[PDB]
Amino acid sequence: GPMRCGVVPFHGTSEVWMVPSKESGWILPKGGLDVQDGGDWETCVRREAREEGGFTLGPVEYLGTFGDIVWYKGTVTHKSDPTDPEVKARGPAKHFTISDARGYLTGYGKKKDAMLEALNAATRGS
Repeated sequence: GPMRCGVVPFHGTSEVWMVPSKESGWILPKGGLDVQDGGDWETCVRREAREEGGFTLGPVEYLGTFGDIVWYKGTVTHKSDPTDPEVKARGPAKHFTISDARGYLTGYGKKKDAMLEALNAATRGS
């Protein structure tokens, strides 16, 4: 089964938080399961958001499994500076309009296609 999770972390109603990529761009938080998660997807999602962005989230919703990563969305209810020195060295998270965020996830192939699919699932109309 999938061994990684990720999150679409919203800033208010209309923007999405992103964290710096390794090519001077922007990505969504995602990562592998940790033993502390106990195999629980929601726990992994919340831990990833906390570790990569300093994000605390409200209720989360499952979006789907894209690129062998389990994706949720949630709205950020608290933001703090990340404590991991390696995360801090990448630099501050930022929030962007949904359109800008979609652009920042577009065209990167396997590096971000699942992130893009998660963003689109999170913002799909009904």
